[PDB]
Amino acid sequence: MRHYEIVFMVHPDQSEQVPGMIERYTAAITGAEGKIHRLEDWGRRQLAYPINKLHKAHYVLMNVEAPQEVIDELETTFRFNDAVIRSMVMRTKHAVTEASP
Amino acid sequence: AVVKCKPTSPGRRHVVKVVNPELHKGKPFAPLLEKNSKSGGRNNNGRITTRHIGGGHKQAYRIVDFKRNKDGIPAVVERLEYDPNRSANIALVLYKDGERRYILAPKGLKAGDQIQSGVDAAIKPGNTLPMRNIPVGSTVHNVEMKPGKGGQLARSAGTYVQIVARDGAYVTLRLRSGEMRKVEADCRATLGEVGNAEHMLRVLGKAGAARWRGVRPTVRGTAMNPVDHPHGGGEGRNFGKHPVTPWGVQTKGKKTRSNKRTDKFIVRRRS
Amino acid sequence: SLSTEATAKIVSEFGRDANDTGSTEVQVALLTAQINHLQGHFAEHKKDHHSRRGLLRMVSQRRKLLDYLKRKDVARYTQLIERLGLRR
Amino acid sequence: CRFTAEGVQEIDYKDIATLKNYITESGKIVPSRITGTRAKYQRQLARAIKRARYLSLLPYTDRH
Amino acid sequence: PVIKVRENEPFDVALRRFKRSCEKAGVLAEVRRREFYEKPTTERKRAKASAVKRH
Amino acid sequence: RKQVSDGVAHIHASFNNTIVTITDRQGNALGWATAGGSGFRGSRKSTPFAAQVAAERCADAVKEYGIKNLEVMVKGPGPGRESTIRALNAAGFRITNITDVTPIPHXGCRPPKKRRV
RNA sequence: UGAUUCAUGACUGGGGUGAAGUCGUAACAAGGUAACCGUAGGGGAACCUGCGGUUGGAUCA
RNA sequence: GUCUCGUAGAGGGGGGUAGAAUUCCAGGUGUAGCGGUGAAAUGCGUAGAGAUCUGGAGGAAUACCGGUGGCGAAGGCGGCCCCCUGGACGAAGACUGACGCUCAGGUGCGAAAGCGUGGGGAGCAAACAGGAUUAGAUACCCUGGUAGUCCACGCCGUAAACGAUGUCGACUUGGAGGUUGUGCGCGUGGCUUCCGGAGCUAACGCGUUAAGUCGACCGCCUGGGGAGUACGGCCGCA
RNA sequence: AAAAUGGCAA
Ligand SMILES: [K+]
Ligand SMILES: [K+]
Ligand SMILES: [K+]
Ligand SMILES: [K+]
Ligand SMILES: [K+]
Ligand SMILES: [K+]
Ligand SMILES: [K+]
Ligand SMILES: [K+]
Ligand SMILES: [K+]
Ligand SMILES: [K+]
Ligand SMILES: [K+]
Ligand SMILES: [Mg+2]
Ligand SMILES: [Mg+2]
Ligand SMILES: [Mg+2]
Ligand SMILES: [Mg+2]
Ligand SMILES: [Mg+2]
Ligand SMILES: [Mg+2]
Ligand SMILES: [Mg+2]
Ligand SMILES: [Mg+2]
Ligand SMILES: [Mg+2]
Ligand SMILES: [Mg+2]
Ligand SMILES: [Mg+2]
Ligand SMILES: [Mg+2]
Ligand SMILES: [Mg+2]
Ligand SMILES: [Mg+2]
Ligand SMILES: [Mg+2]
Ligand SMILES: [Mg+2]
Ligand SMILES: [Mg+2]
Ligand SMILES: [Mg+2]
Ligand SMILES: [Mg+2]
Ligand SMILES: [Mg+2]
Ligand SMILES: [Mg+2]
Ligand SMILES: [Mg+2]
Ligand SMILES: [Mg+2]
Ligand SMILES: [Mg+2]
Repeated sequence: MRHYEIVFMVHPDQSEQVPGMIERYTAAITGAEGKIHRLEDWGRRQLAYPINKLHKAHYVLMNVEAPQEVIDELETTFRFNDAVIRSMVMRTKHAVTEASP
Repeated sequence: AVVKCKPTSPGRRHVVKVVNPELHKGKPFAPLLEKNSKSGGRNNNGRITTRHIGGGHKQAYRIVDFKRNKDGIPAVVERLEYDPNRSANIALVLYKDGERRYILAPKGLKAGDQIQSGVDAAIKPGNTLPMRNIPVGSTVHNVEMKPGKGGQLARSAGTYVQIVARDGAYVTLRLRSGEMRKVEADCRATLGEVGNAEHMLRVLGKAGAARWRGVRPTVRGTAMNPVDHPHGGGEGRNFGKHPVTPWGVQTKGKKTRSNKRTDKFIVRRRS
Repeated sequence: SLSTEATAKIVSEFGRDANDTGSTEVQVALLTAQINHLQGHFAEHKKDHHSRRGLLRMVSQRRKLLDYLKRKDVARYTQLIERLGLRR
Repeated sequence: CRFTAEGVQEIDYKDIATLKNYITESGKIVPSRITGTRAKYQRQLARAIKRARYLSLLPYTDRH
Repeated sequence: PVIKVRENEPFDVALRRFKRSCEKAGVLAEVRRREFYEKPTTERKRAKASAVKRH
Repeated sequence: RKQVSDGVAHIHASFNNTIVTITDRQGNALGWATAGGSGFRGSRKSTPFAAQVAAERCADAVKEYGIKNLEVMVKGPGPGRESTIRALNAAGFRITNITDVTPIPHXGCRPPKKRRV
């Protein structure tokens, strides 16, 4: 498996769905024998610049170790989910468990 | 695959064939076949109403499912088949309940692939959904113009439509012509492009190959006498008039669209 | 490049010991393993000329090692090419 | 170079407070010569800032 | 270069701050650089010449 | 003739000309003046003085609206960048903000070829 | 019936030489639009223009 | 030369994505100019331009970072993310045991322009048109503008494709830097910039990255024109 | 802004 750091931002009106979204995403990874090394919910934050005419978004950070295939499936889910305005998936050299800044 | 013939005869020199190894070599599925006798371009008054049609090979009609309304039931592609009635290839699909149907074969579709139709279908080539449920910017084909009517747009080999926008009960589509058109969001579309995009690379190579497809020769108006055609006449090659149809309408730029009823749906003409 | 586990397996199969990574047979077996693996890459990426230059170096290096082995010991050479399914 | 003194392995795109020091008011990345940042960290800093810009943690420009 | 005139600040002082901010941003230099296309060969030649002169 | 307390002055400072347009905060134009239209043609048109006069003429053009406070947006590298702003202050408008809005591509499109003179 | 070699042939291509001819002034200075290389298009002519490349470019107060 | 661990990198191929800007389209505000030059004019604008604001479309390129910086055999390679993948370097050991160097012919790669088929087309722009300038102006300057520039695939095979310096190895005073490892402020490796000693060189200069001192192998030269042309051959769609 | 040209001799 490989270590990926995933940051996704959700439309503020769909902030209520975020806890359910997180559980489903974590479930997919754990189902594939992946491990959730870090999970943080930053909550609604002020965007540096407007995205899709939105001035705020709900940020979620997760560090995960998983097969590349499950991560690809997660990226497709983000693409087809209207709530997820933006997402970033980055490979990491090692698992990160320390709290984010 | 596109294959140039070797020039072993003058009629073969320019021939370019599109050869698909995947296409079924056997006979079509008999329950979905109907006869379709030829018209010669003649109507029920027995008059030629479209010129240049006649002869060509005998062809059986394959009943193709343009509606794709068997929702919720997965189907597996058994085989791709040649269809003489259209430029696209067709796929024989088997539903889990044991029903077989033909569909337009999308690009990339192969035997063993699984397809589904309905609101809950996955966004994958060959799947059919209401365009309300299809993401904006998607490439689609076999697009209905009225909900439940059956696909009418983007059915020819290699064609597709783009869903450019969604507003209320209507989606805006970019057609192959380049026209921007509004259609009801409830109208169904199939994900992907129609397959057989190499269709347009074929080169018939000889007069006889057009005859096989039931195309009779076009005689140029200027080669006729005045009594036959506006362009007719002259001692030698002469012209000296604005180009027109055999019936006298200008045929180089004059627009003929006249449908106030459907004008509301046209966002932008092809230009 | 070849994984640590994949490399380690090959060394064991062709080497006298796990320490014997330097043997011609091991070297050729490692080269063959990567060449065969890269065939998939180059089928997908026909215009990856820069990577292919690396492949060609592997092919050349393998050829030189086989030529060395053949003159050094024909019997070892004959066994190796049979095991690796090499024409020569 | 703060990063060299700190002994940070990699500059973090999430660490906006640090990053804000190395961007101008316009939002442009500050040159290493002015900051005194080592080249290796300057490259890491640029990548981090670009990632932060994409996530809208930092502005590309002062007038979005 | 966005300058907000502070309370009890003279216009001239604020204007000088705007000029300074523009110079820091190097807005005018960027505009002059982009007025016409410089071939990469020309760009590389200029950069080398600057480095040699500085040395 | 709706009264607008707060307006935005847009200064288009080009090498050939200066255009001064005073708008409401929403960006609806209220009045405008140019160096070219202010009685300066040819070499005079591209001067700070001509830009100054344009600013004054624009201020006169928007006098009915009774604008008190102006936010200034400056665009372009032309000679009328600063003279216009000083003129607006001299006109008696309170300048709340001064901003440079000159467009800069982050690469963008290939510019025209270099002139050979 | 071919090959090859030599001679010759209306006319035609470019080359060289020769008056202080005719038309310009392309290059050498920043040669007055730096020059040149490859390529492409154009033009009575030297050449001009695009694209990329080189310094075997002058200037810097 | 192989293995183990790690490091830096615009190395390559594929896919996705972001922000800035230009153009276009639609609409709002607004009114007589705009644009352009040495100066003009062509052009655009009362059929409402330019300016300003909002929404949309589309293509191409990635400001700042940025560097006598880095990577690549050369050509070349620059937003960010993922996938596949080549090379280099360092440390401490282990392993193989001369397995090496060069290379006619051969084969592969090879900027830009160009060619073929199918796409795409914002900006730019050969050709072309008009306006200037001029004795003329088939130009330089201006307003426009098509191929092309972009993508896929195939062809072409050339450039001042340059360090005008073939590849590999050994040896021979220094100084100041850059960049990238590593051991314990002092060492020790890789790559790179400037300067300079002996020596070398017609001189200019080169100078441990040699154009010094040697060895291996290859390519090439033999006065200027005529000519890298003719003819023939081979290659190419041209 | 424009700004062309000038036999070979010794
Ligand atoms: K999404
Ligand atoms: K005909
Ligand atoms: K006729
Ligand atoms: K006739
Ligand atoms: K006749
Ligand atoms: K003859
Ligand atoms: K010239
Ligand atoms: K040229
Ligand atoms: K050899
Ligand atoms: K064009
Ligand atoms: K050689
Ligand atoms: Mg017909
Ligand atoms: Mg058919
Ligand atoms: Mg038919
Ligand atoms: Mg015809
Ligand atoms: Mg007749
Ligand atoms: Mg008639
Ligand atoms: Mg006649
Ligand atoms: Mg006539
Ligand atoms: Mg001259
Ligand atoms: Mg000249
Ligand atoms: Mg010159
Ligand atoms: Mg020209
Ligand atoms: Mg790599
Ligand atoms: Mg290098
Ligand atoms: Mg090209
Ligand atoms: Mg082409
Ligand atoms: Mg143009
Ligand atoms: Mg032009
Ligand atoms: Mg050559
Ligand atoms: Mg080069
Ligand atoms: Mg050479
Ligand atoms: Mg060699
Ligand atoms: Mg020296
Ligand atoms: Mg020749």
